[PDB]
Amino acid sequence: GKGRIFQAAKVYQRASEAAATNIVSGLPPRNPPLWLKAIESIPPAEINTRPYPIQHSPPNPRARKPRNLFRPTKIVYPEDELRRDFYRDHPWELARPRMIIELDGKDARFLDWSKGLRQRGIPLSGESVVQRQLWLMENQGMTKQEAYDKARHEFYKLRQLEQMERRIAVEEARMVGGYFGKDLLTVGMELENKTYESWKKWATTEIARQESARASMYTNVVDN
Amino acid sequence: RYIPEQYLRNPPSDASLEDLMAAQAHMGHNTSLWNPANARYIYGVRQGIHIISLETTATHLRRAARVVEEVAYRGGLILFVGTRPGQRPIVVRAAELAKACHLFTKWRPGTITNREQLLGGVPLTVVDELDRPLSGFEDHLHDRRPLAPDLVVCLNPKENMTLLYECSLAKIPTIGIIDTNTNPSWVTYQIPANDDSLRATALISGVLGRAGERGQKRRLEAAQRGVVTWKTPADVQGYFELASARAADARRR
Amino acid sequence: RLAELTPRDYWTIEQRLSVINDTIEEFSTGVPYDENIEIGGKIRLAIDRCFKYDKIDEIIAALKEEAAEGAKGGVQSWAKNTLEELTQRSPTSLHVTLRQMRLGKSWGIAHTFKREHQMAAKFMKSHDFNEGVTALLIDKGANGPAKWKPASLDEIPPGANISEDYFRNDPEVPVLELLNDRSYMQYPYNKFGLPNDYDVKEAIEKGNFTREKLIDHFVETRRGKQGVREAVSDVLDRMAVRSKGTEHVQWKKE
Amino acid sequence: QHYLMPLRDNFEQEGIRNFLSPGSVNMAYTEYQTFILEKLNALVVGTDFEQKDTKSIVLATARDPELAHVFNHASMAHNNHFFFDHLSPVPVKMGDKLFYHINENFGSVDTLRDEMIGTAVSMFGPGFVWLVRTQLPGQPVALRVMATYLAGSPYPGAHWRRQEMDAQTSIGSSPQGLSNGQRFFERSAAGFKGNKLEPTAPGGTDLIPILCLNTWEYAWLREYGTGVGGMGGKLAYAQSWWNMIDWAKVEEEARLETRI
Amino acid sequence: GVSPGGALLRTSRMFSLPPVIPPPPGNKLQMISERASATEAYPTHQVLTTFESSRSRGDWGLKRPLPLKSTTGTTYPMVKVKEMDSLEQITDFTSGTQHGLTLKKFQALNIPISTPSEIRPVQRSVFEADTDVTAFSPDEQIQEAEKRWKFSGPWLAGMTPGEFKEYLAKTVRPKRAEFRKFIQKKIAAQKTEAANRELQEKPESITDDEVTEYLRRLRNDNQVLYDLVGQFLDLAPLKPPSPYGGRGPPITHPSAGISYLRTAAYLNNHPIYGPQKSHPPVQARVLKPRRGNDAKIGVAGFVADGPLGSVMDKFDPSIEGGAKLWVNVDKATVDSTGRVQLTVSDAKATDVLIAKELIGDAREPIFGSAPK
Amino acid sequence: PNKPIRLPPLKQLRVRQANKAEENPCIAVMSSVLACWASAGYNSAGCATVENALRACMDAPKPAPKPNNTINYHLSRFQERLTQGKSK
RNA sequence: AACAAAAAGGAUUAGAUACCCCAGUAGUCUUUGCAGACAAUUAUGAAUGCCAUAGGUUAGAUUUUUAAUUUAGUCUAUAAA
RNA sequence: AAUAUUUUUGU
Ligand SMILES: [K+]
Ligand SMILES: [K+]
Ligand SMILES: [K+]
Ligand SMILES: [Mg+2]
Ligand SMILES: [Mg+2]
Ligand SMILES: [Mg+2]
Ligand SMILES: [Mg+2]
Ligand SMILES: [Mg+2]
Ligand SMILES: [Mg+2]
Ligand SMILES: [Mg+2]
Ligand SMILES: [Mg+2]
Repeated sequence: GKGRIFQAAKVYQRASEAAATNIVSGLPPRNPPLWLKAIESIPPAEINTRPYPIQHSPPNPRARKPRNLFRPTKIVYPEDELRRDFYRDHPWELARPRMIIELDGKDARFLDWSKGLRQRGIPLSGESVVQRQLWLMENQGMTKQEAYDKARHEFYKLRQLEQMERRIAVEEARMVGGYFGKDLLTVGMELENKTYESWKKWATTEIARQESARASMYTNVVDN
Repeated sequence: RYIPEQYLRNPPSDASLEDLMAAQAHMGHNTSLWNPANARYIYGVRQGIHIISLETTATHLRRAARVVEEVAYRGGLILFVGTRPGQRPIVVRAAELAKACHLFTKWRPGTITNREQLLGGVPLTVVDELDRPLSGFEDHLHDRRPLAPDLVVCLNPKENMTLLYECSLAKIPTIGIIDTNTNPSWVTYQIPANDDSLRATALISGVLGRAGERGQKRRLEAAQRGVVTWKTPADVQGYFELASARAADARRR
Repeated sequence: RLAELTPRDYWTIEQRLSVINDTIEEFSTGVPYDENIEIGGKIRLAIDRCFKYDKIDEIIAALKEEAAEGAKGGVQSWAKNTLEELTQRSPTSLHVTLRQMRLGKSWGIAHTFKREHQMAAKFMKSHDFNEGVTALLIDKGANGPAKWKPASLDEIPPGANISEDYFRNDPEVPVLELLNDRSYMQYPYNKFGLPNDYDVKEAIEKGNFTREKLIDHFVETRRGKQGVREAVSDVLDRMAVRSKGTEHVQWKKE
Repeated sequence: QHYLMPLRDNFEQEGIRNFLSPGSVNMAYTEYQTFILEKLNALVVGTDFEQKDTKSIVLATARDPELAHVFNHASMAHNNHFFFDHLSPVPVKMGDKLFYHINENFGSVDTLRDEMIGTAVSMFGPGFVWLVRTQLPGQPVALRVMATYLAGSPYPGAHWRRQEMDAQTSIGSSPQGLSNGQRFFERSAAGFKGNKLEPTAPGGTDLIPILCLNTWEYAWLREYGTGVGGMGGKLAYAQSWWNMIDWAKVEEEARLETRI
Repeated sequence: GVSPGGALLRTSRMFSLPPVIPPPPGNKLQMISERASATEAYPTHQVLTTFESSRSRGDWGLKRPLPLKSTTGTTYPMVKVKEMDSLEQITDFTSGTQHGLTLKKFQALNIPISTPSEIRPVQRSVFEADTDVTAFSPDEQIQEAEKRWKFSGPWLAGMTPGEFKEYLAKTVRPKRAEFRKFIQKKIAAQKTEAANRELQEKPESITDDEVTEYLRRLRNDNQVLYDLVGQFLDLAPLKPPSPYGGRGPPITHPSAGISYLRTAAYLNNHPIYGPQKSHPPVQARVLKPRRGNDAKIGVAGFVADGPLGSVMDKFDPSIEGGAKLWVNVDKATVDSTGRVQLTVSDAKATDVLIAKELIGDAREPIFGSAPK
Repeated sequence: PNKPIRLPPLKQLRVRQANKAEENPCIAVMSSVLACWASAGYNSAGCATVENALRACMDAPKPAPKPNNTINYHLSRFQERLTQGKSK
């Protein structure tokens, strides 16, 4: 028994009895702690009582002696199957960074998926395609594939314009005397040079080191 | 609609489900590392972790705020304890609002059960209804034994169990943030939430900090009307009786 | 949670209701963010301007003015919908209904049941009840809509006072014997809901709060109950005049 | 999300009496600015610039060759409002200090009047004409005129997109062409390599744009029309603009040192 | 029926994380390294970002705040979370720039992705209503199956002998009953042909005799049979008697969601010189020289074959930073396994010198000084 | 093949010798000298160049001790997390 | 064949039947019987019902066969006890 | 890495 008897839930019951009477028989009990009356009407909650957890999926009806009746179940939605299909068809869509840090939690209040892929507050990513697909598939009664094609093609027409802006925006700026810094292609190559040079130092050092091992195999200390 | 240092400059009076979710107050620990005792606050399982119910976190948080408020309304000494690398600004800010004590380092074992030795030379002071000091208790502040918090608010109960045990051993109420892997029987009022997140702790501390502030306001506002919400503690009460006894001798003699 | 609460035997009923009031407010997930007060502002003002008379003839007359295009109330759509429903109910019940709304403001809780029993006892003999129920529940709307004994309120002449026989207890029907003698004129504990005009009035008449400083006074006393900021603001948008500016606020009735 | 903000003195509902009818100011700011913000919001919908200010985006996305398109909207939404804000409801008398200082840098108010107006028409393109405040570490507060193209930032921190000279009709084989060409290459090479061409004080205090003039097509193409036959047009637009300059605010934003 | 707390989680941002897709397919019967793994062909985890104000605190919207040592200092904040909370009670993460910037490099080349071509270059876009389609109906015959790219059945020539056995026994064998019905629907249509044609100038078809006999007539012509079996299982055509099925269909979208451009038929207008002939060159590394019967070069993070022609002949330790040569990316496509193969073609001389003019590396500037 | 097991609860997760044990270099030169004498001879000339190297080794100053390895400290931080726990 | 109680020799040792060594018969193995004692051990009889988790592992099953559920065993570390 | 001489007693 490595545990200890924690009586944190009975601090009131214990303190209420110790303050009811006085140790010195024949005198009135002294004033109780200042906290005894503050939580007089705020009892603790019931702890350590395993309930039947919420079932997020229909439990196996064929099981006659089911186990894990007090185990929280996995939360699975209809979108999980769509996210896996999309991101697998567009693996490099994961390279596009996406922030999962919420600002105030009120993001699903301005999302009306009957308008289109572009919504307020969230970026155009594989989720917008999934939420748009789920809407058409349910409301418009489209099949998984039909809704997928429609919502998928709207995603491309919006991404194409994004890549065209970067090219034209730069070309347009130089036509009026606008210069920029080092592009990502150049910066990436310079970093490889600094690393390749460090590898060259490691190669020449080990190569020379192996020569000693090859010469140390045979013995020539006599100097014939 | 979100600034990192917003829970300190202006914490909210009450936390909604949107605030708690945005602050990652529902991210439990890995399913493998769980305490089945606190399977009552878990909503499900996702990303390999347990998801704490956003409704259970709000109902327990609103209850603790009512506890921190009343204890401050009755002139109680509160203690906000958060001992983690970045939990110092949070605890100190909460204490300022609630006019309480802070603790952001390792709790020295025995500061409650062995307070006579540890808190020996620390100075005290006697204040009246309106928190203004009283003169004449010089001889009482030399024999009086050190104080103990009337309510502890731990932001990481899993780390410091020596503090929570001294509270249960000394009959002191406690409030803690019970993560999925924390034993819920260590405190009196649990707050199921993610204690590993620095953004969820600042929100809880702000709510509890504002609760104390709102409690101290009522207490002091009632004192101006000649309505004291508390009576002299037993320790100071005994000193009064001895004072009259010594004063009686002067009257006769 | 209500089961975990174990009050002391020496606690007054006021303490018991306060402990349960604070326990219910802990499970509040917040009112909707988009839904606005339905009966508030314009529609709420129209209700007070068209239902203050003691005769249904005047009430409908007032509504006709609101429904008339060009009125300043702005409830043309609502007033029109209200009339379409008032001309589809038994004209006898309307007279009797409005009659007791003015009398019920002085009856006691126990006196109400005794009067309602003698009142509901005479409705069983009436022709409208036995007709409306059969024509709407048993027949399920079949055979057309209900056919009240008086075709419409227009048939009832102004001098008619049909709302006078349903308030005369007969000796045949024994007086209702209640299980106890407890009674009261006003509810003893009915101030746990949102603050209505009565509460806002009491605060204004006992303080020097401003437009914005008065709303905060309620968010504190009510421990930030959900919907207090939206309810108090509405009351201060119908019966609150900015007479002295942002310094203070007064009521419109004066 | 970035949202539109009301104008200075209710120009949206009423508009300047003798400069821009309410219908023109409606299409110039309430409709166009809304269009730019709708595009800007979609670009920074999920980036760090979701809560940053237009100026903060202008300086942050000035040199980035991959965020040039984000700079245009951010720089356009800023310069557009910077122009309408300075407009006054009624004519304002030029301040003594400002009037006296202008004569020291341009000789007379009429000289600066025809310079900015002339520079606008001589550009034959959309952009902005600025009245900059040049103050070096030791030199006095000297003013000058700078003409930016479609979306150019007069701030020193955004020198990467100043866009002063057109590279189509300013770089050729003539003596002036070669000189301009060398500068175009000297800047690009230096900017790319990171070298600083002209030293600048920290905090971007060298240049402080005081006044602006939006010469884009949408601003005046409706009020003053094309301008065939000299009646109206871009020229009249610039001239009429000279009568609604809030010289009081222009003087305040100048912050001229006490030298009188 | 879902509680309000459960409704916010469904729409939360952390719940939107996509599951970890399987890694890029490799050779099943081969050897690999276990104690060390390099960058993958395409990303498998989602790359995350955070506000610069939240990065100074380590807050990335995860279980716990990340350390500031390996998370701050870099320009582009990117990270991949393999496990939000491992058995060590720590968020197992790693820098995501390996794939986050590789996408930005490729998108900086401004080249689309076109369907593979067998060896008259015809660069057809990938996103088109005729080819880029996944939904279909039982009316489309084989002539339309060549356009599709997402099939439900596997590629037979690719599956291993064991993977093929599992398919025949557990996916094909328990379908005879349903397939016999598929034939009946066809036979029902054939009988309607003669009736319709004769009327201008359907029968239920539920009869085991016709179905069983209809299959005996196709034994002599096994070709027409395969077309019927593939339509029931949605198999990728293999024999020409066509849709570039020599190597098999793609395991993903033909573009892999890396570049959504459709055409490269444009001319970047240079400020001074004007419209150029070809696209600007890109400097490429030299890896694994010939002296392997082929040389590898690193073009924007990707590895591709060198141009069909020094730097490619022999290794030169003296060259600082390694051998680097300018080159033009001609064509880019995604093979069956998902790799991004580039058809790197040698670049011209004038283009390189022109690209350096805006950089300051050109020895002699082409403008002004150039006399001829 | 199975994967590495989860170690049982230990008293302390550490390595006996954190920093490698340095071997005296001159001991290796002596072995080469003893090799010449075995094959060539003692009062010979082939061991001249090898005997000189042995004298130069003992004359040279020994290296300085390397900074201790901090492996055992980090092992103690992740013990309870990596293993089943701490036992005592 | 090999190993090896016994018997026998050589050493060690204050003495050495011994431990070590040179050799070595029963016996070990095959077939047919007798014999029934074992730390024949999990120092824990067999069996039924029931009690919260985690990390490995064995033979299967199912599946959105990637990786998670699941039946019957076995083994470590724990909770309540 | 596969190393191994002996060494009793204490009212
Ligand atoms: K032997
Ligand atoms: K036997
Ligand atoms: K097991
Ligand atoms: Mg924790
Ligand atoms: Mg012997
Ligand atoms: Mg045997
Ligand atoms: Mg045995
Ligand atoms: Mg037995
Ligand atoms: Mg076994
Ligand atoms: Mg065990
Ligand atoms: Mg002895």
